[PDB]
Amino acid sequence: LSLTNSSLMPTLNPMIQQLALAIAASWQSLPLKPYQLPEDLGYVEGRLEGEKLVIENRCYQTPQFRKMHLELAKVGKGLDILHCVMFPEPLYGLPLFGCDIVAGPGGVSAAIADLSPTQSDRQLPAAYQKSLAELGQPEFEQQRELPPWGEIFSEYCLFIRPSNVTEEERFVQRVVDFLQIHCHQSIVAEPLSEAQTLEHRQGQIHYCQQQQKNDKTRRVLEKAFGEAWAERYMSQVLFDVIQ
Ligand SMILES: C=CC1=C(C)C(=O)N/C1=C\C1=NC(=C\c2[nH]c(/C=C3\NC(=O)C(C)=C3C=C)c(C)c2CCC(=O)O)/C(CCC(=O)O)=C1C
Repeated sequence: LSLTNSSLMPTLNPMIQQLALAIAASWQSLPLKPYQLPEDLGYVEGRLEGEKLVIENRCYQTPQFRKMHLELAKVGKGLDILHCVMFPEPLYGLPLFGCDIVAGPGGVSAAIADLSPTQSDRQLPAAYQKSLAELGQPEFEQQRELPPWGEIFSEYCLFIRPSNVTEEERFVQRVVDFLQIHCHQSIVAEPLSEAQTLEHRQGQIHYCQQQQKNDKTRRVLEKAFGEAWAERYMSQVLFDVIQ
């Protein structure tokens, strides 16, 4: 998590760098253990007929978080991506933290962040609702509408094109705030029942199945590695469906 040894970090959009730093700082002092991705993946690069895709991966776990995945990527020289998901252990019923940032030479094109529900009523837990509301309604000039598969995201989901540095900073701070709420709730939550655990597991399964419908991610992977590789990557590395 010291991103000191990342080859991509120095080269990424500044908002991405600040978000990577913030995620790493959130995780750094937790009771981390490694999480081995398929084929013990770390760095990977590929090219077919166009630009090369370069990816760096970090992945951990804790008793409360099944899988804590930070991925940085770059397509060619211009397109930078940050992907992060904290997948909860269903036993504790925590929501899913996620963020996705896409940037090119013109700046950040997409900034998405959420604490996504796993309950069958599609609501966040009561404590999360309360803490999130207390942050106030952020102002962003260039909101983007989620695609249909994005029904999985909460009412607090951010999906914007930042308009200026002030908005970039506001977005990062809201992610810092989401992480602070999430980490705190993770120590105050225990534990639910076998029926509740099963409910939460289903919510996480559904989240991953829906995330796999993102053709924007899929096309980037396919253009560098092909259809079969992209399908394996999306279903096994990014959005693994638990059992
Ligand atoms: C918590 C949410 C969340 C998580 C965790 C997550 O992984 N994605 C999430 C959301 C989300 N992503 C989106 C977009 C894009 N994502 C990529 C690429 C990659 N994203 C990666 O994570 C990897 C690994 C990529 C490639 C290697 C590109 C290129 C775009 C288009 C950017 C643009 O339009 O300006 C959209 C909008 C979808 C739409 O408009 O139809 C949503 C909603």
